[PDB]
Amino acid sequence: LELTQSRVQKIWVPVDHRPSLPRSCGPNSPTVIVMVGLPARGKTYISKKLTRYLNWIGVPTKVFNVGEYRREAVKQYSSYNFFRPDNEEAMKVRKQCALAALRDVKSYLAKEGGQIAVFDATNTTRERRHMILHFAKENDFKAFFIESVCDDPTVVASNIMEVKISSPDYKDCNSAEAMDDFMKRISCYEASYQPLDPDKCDRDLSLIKVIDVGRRFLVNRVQDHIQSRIVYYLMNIHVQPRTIYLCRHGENEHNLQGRIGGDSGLSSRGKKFASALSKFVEEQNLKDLRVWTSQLKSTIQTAEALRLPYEQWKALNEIDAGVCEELTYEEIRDTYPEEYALREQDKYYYRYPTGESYQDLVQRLEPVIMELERQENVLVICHQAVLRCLLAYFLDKSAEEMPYLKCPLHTVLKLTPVAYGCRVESIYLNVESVCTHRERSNPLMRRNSSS
Ligand SMILES: Nc1ncnc2c1ncn2[C@@H]1O[C@H](COP(=O)(O)OP(=O)(O)O)[C@@H](O)[C@H]1O
Ligand SMILES: O=C(O)CN(CCN(CC(=O)O)CC(=O)O)CC(=O)O
Ligand SMILES: O=P(O)(O)OC[C@H]1O[C@](O)(CO)[C@@H](O)[C@@H]1O
Repeated sequence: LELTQSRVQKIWVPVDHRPSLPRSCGPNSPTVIVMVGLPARGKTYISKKLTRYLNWIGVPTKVFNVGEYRREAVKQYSSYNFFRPDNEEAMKVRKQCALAALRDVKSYLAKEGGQIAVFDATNTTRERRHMILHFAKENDFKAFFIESVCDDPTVVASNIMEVKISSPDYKDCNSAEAMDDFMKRISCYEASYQPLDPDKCDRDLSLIKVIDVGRRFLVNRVQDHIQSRIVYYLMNIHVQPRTIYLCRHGENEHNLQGRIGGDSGLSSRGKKFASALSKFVEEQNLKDLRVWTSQLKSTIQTAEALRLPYEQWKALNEIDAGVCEELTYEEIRDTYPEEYALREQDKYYYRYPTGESYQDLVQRLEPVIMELERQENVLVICHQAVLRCLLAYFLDKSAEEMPYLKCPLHTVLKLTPVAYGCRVESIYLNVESVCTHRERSNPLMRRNSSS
């Protein structure tokens, strides 16, 4: 009824004329994701990637890798002898690392505003899982288990070569000895390994068992929307290497005039870029390459130069500047001084009047990210703000830094899988253009001076 519209996010909220003594309160039960499985089964890979995705869509998540606690408490690894089930002391130290991590999990979800905590450890015995469940119950946390099962020696071997040998645990080993040591290490866990049994012993646990690197899944009792989204995500990512290229439309006429938004066409240089891009793509020599564009002219003209089939996504259209569309930043500053200042102070959350914020962009791009995960080689031709958002996802950049990432015209960002993340290579196609990047740029108000 009598509402007021927040200046930054433009959200209508009830006016709350605070009383003489305003009161606060202080400030959707948080969840503990329990990874399960033998070493070299992708638990850490899954932990980091899912966390990258959840934080990007706005769900504060953090990984608690018990291995890092262990490496912190023991300083330098020597051999798998540390992981022998008959190693009483180590068993004690490992359990203490687990409890220390849970201690931090508790502090994260109950005191730091965290919503999802990913507990990354083997948790291969029913007893250890029972303990974690107890910890969850007593703290009012939900528990969701993600078990990765892989009986393909080729996959295990490959996993060891990709992230284990170059691990700091093996800084003093060559590949062969590191490989040999890790296999012995894995065998240490095999005797006591009790996989999740949803059809019996674990009938009441909320879980997903990932099998054969995502070929088959067993899902038991999803409890809410967050677990729902987690399962959807897990079931649509794969590990086969591929390449994602990101770039903007070639320079357009509005760029030349310093005007934002709009649907202008390529400038003469933008067209030169489009040709260069075709030459670039050709040289990458990719068997298959999917091309995606927004539904705005400039990206489409750019794709036409490639002589390849392309698909238009309205979701890739540039951020909508609302009433500031078609204006120059100078005209925005002069015509809407307050809006200009508000955006400068909170570029990620700020929403243009009748328009969007980077936050809105992210929500809009969720489907693009999910489909990108399903794809192989793909080239996305988009716009500045959109590219920053997609780049933030791939490079795990925060919301605060997202609106300022540098994504220049006529430059391809080549992303490739490396270990637990993505490597980025910048390739400028040598065609001039303007620069659309803009960095982050009192006295009288104090005396003297659900599921
Ligand atoms: N569902 C999966 N099954 C088997 N390997 C996987 C899976 N998902 C990812 N990987 C691979 O596992 C590696 C990362 O393993 P890591 O996460 O360190 O294993 P762990 O944490 O279980 O010891 C990567 O090479 C990745 O390709
Ligand atoms: O150490 C890591 O980076 C992740 N670990 C998970 C935790 N480590 C703890 C440790 O290495 O001390 C294994 C475990 O939980 O027993 C992967 C694995 O070996 O399963
Ligand atoms: O988020 P930023 O830095 O204001 O840039 C947004 C602008 O970038 C552009 O793509 C111009 O380069 C505009 O169409 C859009 O409004």
